[PDB]
Formats: sequence, structure tokens, C-alpha cells
Amino acid sequence: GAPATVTEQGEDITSKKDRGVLKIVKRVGNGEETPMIGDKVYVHYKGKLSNGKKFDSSHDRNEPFVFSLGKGQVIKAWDIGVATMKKGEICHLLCKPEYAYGSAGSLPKIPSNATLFFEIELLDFKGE
Ligand SMILES: COC[C@H]1CN(Cc2ccccn2)C(=O)[C@@H]2CCC[C@H]1N2S(=O)(=O)c1ccc2ncsc2c1
Repeated sequence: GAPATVTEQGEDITSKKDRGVLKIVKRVGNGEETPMIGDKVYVHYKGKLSNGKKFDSSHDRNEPFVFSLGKGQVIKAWDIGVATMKKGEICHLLCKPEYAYGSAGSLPKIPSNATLFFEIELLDFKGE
């Protein structure tokens, strides 16, 4: 399925080249521009654990998830991966625990040492 495919066929987008964050572009977005550090970014996403369970979805809430890019408001894999996206892009990201919740996990939904799968859609980005 999609998690296997990004694991085996994804691009390593880490600066360290440690395969900690792998990406596939699923829907090509608009032009060349990507958000910059500090932009307000608006996304839709779904996240799955390596056991196949969906742990979260913004579409199920009928509202986007909003954060300031590059400020550690989200897991490292998102600061790295959303920074690569064009407006309107949909991507798959495979996030090893060192770029996610590590050995701590996130109680209650994410276990220790969890590799996470996301589908992310970059809806918009704005400088405030
Ligand atoms: C609604 O969740 C928003 C956001 C959470 N954070 C930041 C954060 C703040 C405080 C504590 C932990 N994490 C994230 O970095 C990542 C990536 C952005 C999207 C979300 N997650 S998540 O991995 O999908 C996730 C993780 C745990 C969780 N518990 C129940 S729902 C759920 C969602």
C-alpha cells in the first residue's frame, strides 16, 4: 500500500541523508514557490501508524491544520517536509521516530519508536 511504497520508493529529503524523512509527490502543485520559515501554513492531513491504524485526520474535523513553518510547532519531519511543498501539492511522508515522537511517543495515540505515515495537502501559505 501507500506506506510501503513511500518506504521503498520515496526520496530522502533530509539534509543529513539518513533516510529519516522520505517523500513522494502525489499531486503536483502550482509553480515553483514553496513556503518560507515563519509563514502561516494551512494543510489537510491524515496520519497512520505502522500497524495500519489512522490516528488523526484534519478532514474529519472539517477544518485545516494551521502552524508557523520552521518553528518546531510540529514534528521535525513536518517542518522539513512541508517546507518542500508547492501550493496545492499533495505528498506522502514517511517519518522515522527521530523526526517524529522518538522514544517518548505521544500519549495516548502514538507508541514509542513509531514510524509515521502522512498524506499532506498544502492548501495555502501566507507571510504574517
Ligand atoms: C491535532 O494534532 C495536531 C498536530 C500535533 N503535532 C504537534 C504536537 C503538539 C503537542 C503535542 C504533540 N504534538 C504534530 O507535530 C503532528 C504533526 C502535525 C499534525 C499533528 N501531529 S500528529 O502527528 O498528526 C498527531 C500527534 C498526536 C496526536 N494525538 C492526538 S491527535 C494527534 C495527532
